[PDB]
Amino acid sequence: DIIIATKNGKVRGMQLTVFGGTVTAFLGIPYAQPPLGRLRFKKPQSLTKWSDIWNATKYANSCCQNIDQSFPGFHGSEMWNPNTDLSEDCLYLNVWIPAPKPKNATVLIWIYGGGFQTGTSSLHVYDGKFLARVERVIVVSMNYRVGALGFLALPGNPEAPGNMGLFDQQLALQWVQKNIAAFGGNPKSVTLFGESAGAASVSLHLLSPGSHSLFTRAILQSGSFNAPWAVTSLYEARNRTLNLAKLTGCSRENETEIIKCLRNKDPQEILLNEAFVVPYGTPLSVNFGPTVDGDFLTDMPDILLELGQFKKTQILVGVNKDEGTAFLVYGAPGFSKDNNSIITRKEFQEGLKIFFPGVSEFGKESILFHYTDWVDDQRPENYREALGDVVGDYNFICPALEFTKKFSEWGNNAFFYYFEHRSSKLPWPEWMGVMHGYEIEFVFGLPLERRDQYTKAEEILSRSIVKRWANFAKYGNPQETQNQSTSWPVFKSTEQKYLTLNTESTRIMTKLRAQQCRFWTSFFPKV
Ligand SMILES: COC[C@@H]1CCCN(CCNC(=O)c2cc3nn(CC4CCCCC4)cc3cc2Oc2ccc(F)cc2F)C1
Ligand SMILES: *[C@@H]1O[C@H](CO[C@@H]2O[C@@H](C)[C@@H](O)[C@@H](O)[C@@H]2O)[C@@H](O[C@@H]2O[C@H](CO)[C@@H](O)[C@H](O)[C@H]2NC(C)=O)[C@H](O)[C@H]1NC(C)=O
Ligand SMILES: *[C@@H]1O[C@H](CO[C@@H]2O[C@@H](C)[C@@H](O)[C@@H](O)[C@@H]2O)[C@@H](O[C@@H]2O[C@H](CO)[C@@H](O)[C@H](O)[C@H]2NC(C)=O)[C@H](O)[C@H]1NC(C)=O
Ligand SMILES: *[C@@H]1O[C@H](CO[C@@H]2O[C@@H](C)[C@@H](O)[C@@H](O)[C@@H]2O)[C@@H](O)[C@H](O)[C@H]1NC(C)=O
Ligand SMILES: *[C@@H]1O[C@H](CO)[C@@H](O)[C@H](O)[C@H]1NC(C)=O
Ligand SMILES: *[C@@H]1O[C@H](CO)[C@@H](O)[C@H](O)[C@H]1NC(C)=O
Ligand SMILES: *[C@@H]1O[C@H](CO)[C@@H](O)[C@H](O)[C@H]1NC(C)=O
Ligand SMILES: [Cl-]
Ligand SMILES: [Cl-]
Ligand SMILES: [Cl-]
Repeated sequence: DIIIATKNGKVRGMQLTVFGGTVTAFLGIPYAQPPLGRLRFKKPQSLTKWSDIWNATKYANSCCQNIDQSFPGFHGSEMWNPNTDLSEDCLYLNVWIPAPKPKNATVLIWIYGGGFQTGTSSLHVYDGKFLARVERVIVVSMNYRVGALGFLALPGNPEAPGNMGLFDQQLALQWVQKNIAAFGGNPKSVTLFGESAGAASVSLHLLSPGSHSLFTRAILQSGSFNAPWAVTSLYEARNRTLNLAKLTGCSRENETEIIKCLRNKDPQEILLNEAFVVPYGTPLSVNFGPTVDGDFLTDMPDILLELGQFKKTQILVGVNKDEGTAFLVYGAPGFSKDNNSIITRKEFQEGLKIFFPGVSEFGKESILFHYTDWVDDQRPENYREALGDVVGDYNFICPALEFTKKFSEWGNNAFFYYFEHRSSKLPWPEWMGVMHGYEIEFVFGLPLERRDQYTKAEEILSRSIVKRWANFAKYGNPQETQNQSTSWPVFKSTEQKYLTLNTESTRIMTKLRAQQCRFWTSFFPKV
């Protein structure tokens, strides 16, 4: 029987067998007053202590969210949907600790992604028990509010100030600061990592003064706040908050009375109207996301990045070979997961309108011009592969590259990876390649489970990635020192070296997507 005394009460865990050893899991520890009633849309409030023994023995509720229902019965999409009840009462976190209890273990904190509209810490690809068993780090993950319940903004107004979900994450980092030592963790050796919206979150914690003292190092997988989907303007945030109020019959004159009105609606009416607060948005539109609130975020984050106003520490940043392909079947004409999605020039051009809705005619012609000068105009998948690269380069790879370049110019060590292994178990079609999100399971060491039908080469790749990530957390340096591995060089803005992750041979390359990112980073923002 394992019971830890925390600052707010006792908590009881459970033991798990992992690889012939033991991990102690504390699932579903609350870290905040449940944000219900007059607390909906406000910053997370601190936790009133309890005297009982909280049984932290099952994952808690996931936060309210709309569910991906685009492929019913399909594991490739449904494995990302929540696996616990949805509830506004969802401010809980999980803790995996090695057994026997470590003495002063490095802590890894996971922040899931999901477009800031979905996600939950209880997905099985986020299960922290392998990392605690194999690397003897402590793994923590938390649920944070998403969608309008997490990011509805009336900037200035504390009834709905924006960024509530980011403050949920922040209050969880504070909880680790105040409690993780009781579990054998080192509060001074805390690494944040996350993917997609989670990675963009991590990068915003690097800018936020209130998080400066809450973590040591940061890892950003396929995401950074300067991606074009990661930050909402104050103009959009207001236009979207008012649109939501109109659609719910809540639009008033006194802003505080709109919030009071929105507080009496049931989550489902809020959820069902979220989709339409944007007149013309991309697929999976980030309706409600981070804003410049003057609290978590003091200025436009591009300005903070450009002028060195962020935490000085090491970062590990990376992307996947085919970031864009997964999004093409959520609205691009001519695409399907169930055929090879060979599209025409006209279909390509229609796709640009789908994924660049507000953009001028000239703007979309400039995208076409730069991605359609063919090595071979007779190849039939030309337009299918160009559209994926367009979405991937614009939304993930080039912003991540630009974030790393700008961040390292202020002197800190940065390491950049390029993940290019397609999972042998991947259920999506082969034309999607090395998909967004399908490195996570390698990071969490799922292929270390020989029962799970991964190949041997994938077990070795996962083991190497898990060592590099852990060595980055512990020591600030993502090396595998014992197995004659390729040394991972620091990323510098002059040379721009990066490391490729694959099953065969790990390589040092330079200047990923150089031609494409000069287009997206220097030209396209003008249009
Ligand atoms: C991506 O779709 C299939 C994947 C397989 C692997 C990871 N995904 C699971 C993890 N969620 C994501 O990665 C996620 C990434 C996103 N980026 N944005 C901005 C912008 C949108 C236009 C193009 C470029 C980026 C919006 C996103 C929504 C996402 O979450 C989903 C939410 C509701 C849903 F109905 C389906 C979702 F995905 C499921
Ligand atoms: C700010 O929002 C208005 C509100 O229009 C919304 O449109 C519906 C789809 C739904 O979300 C409702 O709650 C809102 O009324 C936008 O006005 C629309 O603009 C488009 C083109 O920009 C036009 O075709 C529509 O006819 C407009 N609809 C109405 C009802 O006025 C407005 O454009 C938004 N502002 C910006 C800069 O995008
Ligand atoms: C690939 O499939 C898309 C999607 O079509 C659906 O999925 C298929 C697997 C099959 O079950 C179809 O009957 C379904 O309609 C095809 O695109 C559609 O093409 C039709 C007719 O040509 C057109 O009217 C629709 O609007 C298209 N739908 C979309 C979403 O684009 C596509 O043609 C198929 N391509 C190849 C090369 O096989
Ligand atoms: C635990 O260790 C502390 C120092 O941790 C180390 O220094 C920090 C700044 C990080 O770089 C981190 O990665 C290092 O591991 C001690 O100050 C502390 O007292 C120790 N506590 C114990 C052993 O109970
Ligand atoms: C926690 O679990 C133990 C049994 O393992 C039980 O005695 C106790 O009542 C539980 N606490 C609850 C249900 O709150
Ligand atoms: C709006 O209503 C709130 C809540 O009663 C009140 O405190 C505030 O002063 C009002 N402001 C205006 C401008 O009507
Ligand atoms: C190093 O190599 C051995 C086999 O030589 C392998 O079993 C082990 O897991 C490897 N370790 C890492 C950290 O990659
Ligand atoms: Cl609900
Ligand atoms: Cl052509
Ligand atoms: Cl260059």
